Amino acid sequence: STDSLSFSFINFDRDERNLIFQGDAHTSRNNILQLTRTDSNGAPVRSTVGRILHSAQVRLWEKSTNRVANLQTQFSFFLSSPLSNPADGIAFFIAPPDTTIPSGSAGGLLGLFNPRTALNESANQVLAVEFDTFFAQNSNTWDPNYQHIGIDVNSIRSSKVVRWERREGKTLNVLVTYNPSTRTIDVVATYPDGQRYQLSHVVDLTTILPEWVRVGFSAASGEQFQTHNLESWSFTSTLLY
Amino acid sequence: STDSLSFSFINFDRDERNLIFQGDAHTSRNNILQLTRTDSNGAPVRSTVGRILHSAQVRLWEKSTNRVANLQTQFSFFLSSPLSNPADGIAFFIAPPDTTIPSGSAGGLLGLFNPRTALNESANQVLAVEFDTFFAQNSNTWDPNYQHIGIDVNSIRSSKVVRWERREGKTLNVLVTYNPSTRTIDVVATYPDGQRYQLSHVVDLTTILPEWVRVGFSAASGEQFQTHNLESWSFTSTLL
Ligand SMILES: CC(=O)N[C@@H]1[C@@H](O)[C@H](O[C@@H]2O[C@H](CO)[C@@H](O[C@@H]3O[C@H](CO[C@H]4O[C@H](CO)[C@@H](O)[C@H](O)[C@@H]4O[C@@H]4O[C@H](CO)[C@@H](O)[C@H](O)[C@H]4NC(C)=O)[C@@H](O)[C@H](O[C@H]4O[C@H](CO)[C@@H](O)[C@H](O)[C@@H]4O[C@@H]4O[C@H](CO)[C@@H](O)[C@H](O)[C@H]4NC(C)=O)[C@@H]3O)[C@H](O)[C@H]2NC(C)=O)[C@@H](CO)O[C@H]1NC(=O)C[C@H](N)C(=O)O
Ligand SMILES: [Ca+2]
Ligand SMILES: [Ca+2]
Ligand SMILES: [Mn+2]
Ligand SMILES: [Mn+2]
Repeated sequence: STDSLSFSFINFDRDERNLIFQGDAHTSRNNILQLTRTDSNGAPVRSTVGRILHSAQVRLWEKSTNRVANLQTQFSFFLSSPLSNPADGIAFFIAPPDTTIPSGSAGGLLGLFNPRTALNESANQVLAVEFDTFFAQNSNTWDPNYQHIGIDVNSIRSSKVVRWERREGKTLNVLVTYNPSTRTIDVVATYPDGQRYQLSHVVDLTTILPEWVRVGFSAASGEQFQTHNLESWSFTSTLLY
Repeated sequence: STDSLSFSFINFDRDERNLIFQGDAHTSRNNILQLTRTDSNGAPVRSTVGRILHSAQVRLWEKSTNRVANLQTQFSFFLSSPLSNPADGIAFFIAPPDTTIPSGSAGGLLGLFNPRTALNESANQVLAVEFDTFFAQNSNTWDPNYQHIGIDVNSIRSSKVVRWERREGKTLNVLVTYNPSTRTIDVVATYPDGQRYQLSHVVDLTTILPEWVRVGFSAASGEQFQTHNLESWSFTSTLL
C-alpha cells in the first residue's frame, strides 16, 4: 500500500551483488566493509578514498501526487589507528546515481568533493552526515576546532555540527532520518555505554538533489590515517503525502 | 538485524529505474504495467512476450554456509480481451540474474521456456507461479483441461495445479511464499467477491536455482491474446 525500498546488511559478504564499490573500498575476511586502503597486515595507510553505494536507486519524490520520500537508515562503524591525530572520517551520503569519487577528494574532503568546488554549494549535489576525526585549522580550514558530527549540504563546510569524541575501536551506532513534512534531517549516534550525540538541520532535500538518488558511505585519509570499518547498515525509504 | 531486501510498488510510474523491462513490457498512462503488446488503441495483439525483473539481485542461498532465504511476494493483476478464448497467461517467476526471454517462448510457454527444452528440467532454472487461461489440449499438451493456477519447476508442465476461473477485467490478489524450513511454495489468490484459490508444492529451491537470482513477472500471447496488466507488487526476502 506504499511505494518503498528497504534493505539491510548485518555483515558484508565477499561478492555482494547489490553494492557498488568505489576506490579502495573492500571487504575483510570477517565480513567487515573497509572503506579505506590497508597494507598486507591490515594497517591503515595514507592518501586513500573508498565508497559504496547501493545499486537500487531511491526515488526522492513523485510530483503528480505531490509525494516526497521519507528516509531512515541505521548503521554501525568503528575506527582504528596508531596515531594521536587519526584521519579523516566516514560519512553517510546521498548523491546522484552516477556519483563517482571526485579528483583530489582524499584527506579532509572525505571522498565527497573536488578541492576546486568543495565550498561552492552551486557546484555540488550531496547531502552527507559526517563523522569527522581530524580538524587541524591550518588544513581543514572549514572545520570547527574539535572532532564533530556534521550535516553537509553541497559543501564540506557543515551547515550544523555537534562536538563528538572518537573512541579507538569502539562501535558507534547511528540513526539518520529525513522527515519530508518538517524537511528535517535528524541524526542520533550512540556508543555502547549509552553516550549519545544528536544533531538536526532543516533542509528541503528536493531543492538540492535530483528525483532519483543513490545512498551509501564514503571515507578518506590524507597524510594522517585510520581504518574506517562498516559493520552493518539498514535503510528504508517510503513515498509519502 | 538481518540480511534482507524489500520493495513495494502500489502502482507503476512511467519512470521506474529499478525495473528491467524485457520484450513488449511497458507502462500505461494510468500507471499499470502492461506485460504484453497492444495496438495503437490499447487492444491486445497476437504473438507477444513481455517480462519485468527487479534490478536488485536476491541472495536465495549461500553455498559456503548453507543459509537459505525465505521469500514473500504479493501482487495484483487483471486481464482483458475481446476474445471468447483469451490467452495465454501471466506468471510470477524466479530465475538466474541474466535471464532473458527465450526464443519461441510466446503463446503457451508464457515467455519462460524455449519449445525444445520446455519439458526438460535439466535445461532450465526457473520457479514460476502461473495463472494460465488457455488450455487447449491439442496445443497446450502439457496442461490440465481447464484454466488453472500452477507451480512450475523447470518446466511448463506444472508440478501442481488447481482449477481457476479467469474473470474479465477483474483484479486477482495473490500471495506467494517460500518457507525454507519446510521447502514449500504456497500460493493464495482471491477475487474481489472473496472467491479463493490455494496451491502448494514442496520443492527445495537450492536444488533448482543458483545462489543469486532475480524475481519478476512474465506474460505471453500466441494466436489468441489478452492484455496482462500488473497493478501492484511487493516483495521481501530475508537470508536466515
Ligand atoms: C496435416 C495435419 O493434420 N497435421 C497435424 C497438425 O496440424 C498438428 O498440429 C497441431 O494442430 C492443432 C490443431 O490445429 C494446433 O492447435 C491449435 O493451435 C493454435 C495455435 O496455438 C498457438 O496459440 C495458442 C493461443 O495463444 C497458444 O496457447 C499456443 O501455445 C500456440 O502459440 C505458439 O506457442 C509456441 C510455443 O509452444 C510459440 O513458439 C509460438 O510462437 C506461439 N505462436 C504464436 C503465433 O505466437 C490455437 O490457436 C488453437 O486454439 C483454437 O482452436 C482450438 C480448437 O482446435 C480451441 O479449443 C481454442 O479455444 C482456439 O479456438 C479459437 O479461439 C479464438 C478466440 O476465441 C476464436 O476466434 C477461434 O475461432 C477459435 N478457433 C477454433 C478452431 O475453435 C489450437 O489449440 C496445434 O498448435 C498444432 N501443433 C503444432 C506443434 O503445430 C500436429 C500435432 O497435433 O499433428 C498433425 N497430424 C499428424 O501429423 C497426423 C499424420 N501423421 C499426418 O497427417 O501427417
Ligand atoms: Ca575534517
Ligand atoms: Ca496454457
Ligand atoms: Mn567537518
Ligand atoms: Mn499451465
